[PDB]
Amino acid sequence: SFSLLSQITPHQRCSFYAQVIKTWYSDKNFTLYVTDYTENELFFPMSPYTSSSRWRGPFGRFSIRCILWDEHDFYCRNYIKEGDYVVMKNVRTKIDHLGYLECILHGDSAKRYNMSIEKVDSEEPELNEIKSRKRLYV
DNA sequence: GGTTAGGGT
Repeated sequence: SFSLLSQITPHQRCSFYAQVIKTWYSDKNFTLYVTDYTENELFFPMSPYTSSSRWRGPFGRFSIRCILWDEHDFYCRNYIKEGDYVVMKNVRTKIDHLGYLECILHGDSAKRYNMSIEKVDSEEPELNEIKSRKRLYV
């Protein structure tokens, strides 16, 4: 079953719809920052004051970083783009060294977990709440 | 696995 991002808690498998705000690829992994415009007390508070940054929002604790390893990296890195919507299913969350929630997709997860990330066509009606909530923060 | 909310690869 799906959860709003405000409803996810560390160390539990979860599923959610989100919009991709930022991507970053590296030699090690592929990184997404995603939001559904709901607030979570463990997300990192993104600052509007950063001297140099291409982040335009949302600010505060409204987005979660996802680290994609191995097949998840190879699959998404030249596919998922900023502005896309995604559906992430049965993904795990952890707490990093500084105490912030993060979502991780580890390589070769058991088929039984049915863990996945897929792009959602932007015209899909399940994305309506995201688009509506976005209006509160622009 | 990686380090810390940038960079813009």
